[PDB]
Amino acid sequence: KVFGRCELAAAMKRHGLDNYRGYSLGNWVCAAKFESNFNTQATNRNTDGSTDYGILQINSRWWCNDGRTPGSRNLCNIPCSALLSSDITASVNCAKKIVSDGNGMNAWVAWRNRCKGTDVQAWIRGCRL
Ligand SMILES: [Cl-]
Ligand SMILES: [Cl-]
Ligand SMILES: [Cl-]
Ligand SMILES: [Cl-]
Ligand SMILES: [Cl-]
Ligand code: NA
Repeated sequence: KVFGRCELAAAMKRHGLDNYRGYSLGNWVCAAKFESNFNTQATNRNTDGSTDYGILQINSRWWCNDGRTPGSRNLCNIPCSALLSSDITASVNCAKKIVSDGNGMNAWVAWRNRCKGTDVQAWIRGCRL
């Protein structure tokens, strides 16, 4: 599923991400835009052999099991394929664990390089929330 901007903002709000660990909703929409272009089915392989999955590009090196990342962890206790669903619940619940692990949203490279320090409120402007 390719979400629209305001559609995704509303879904992320319903699932508790607005101001989660102090990160306003626009931060999460901006991260999703540049990680996946709002596409739940996005995958990207990494140099070390791990793979990033879903709307927030969660990494199999630590957070999910894909059966092909030897020596990795599965800290969200899910198959990585669950992160590609049109229902974003699994991605949101895993992202909550990631953002709580000490480094905040800096875990998302695209957030650090393209959202951090910008006017992220623009990403939810005009949306009925
Ligand atoms: Cl857009
Ligand atoms: Cl915001
Ligand atoms: Cl594995
Ligand atoms: Cl949902
Ligand atoms: Cl933080
Ligand atoms: Na893994």
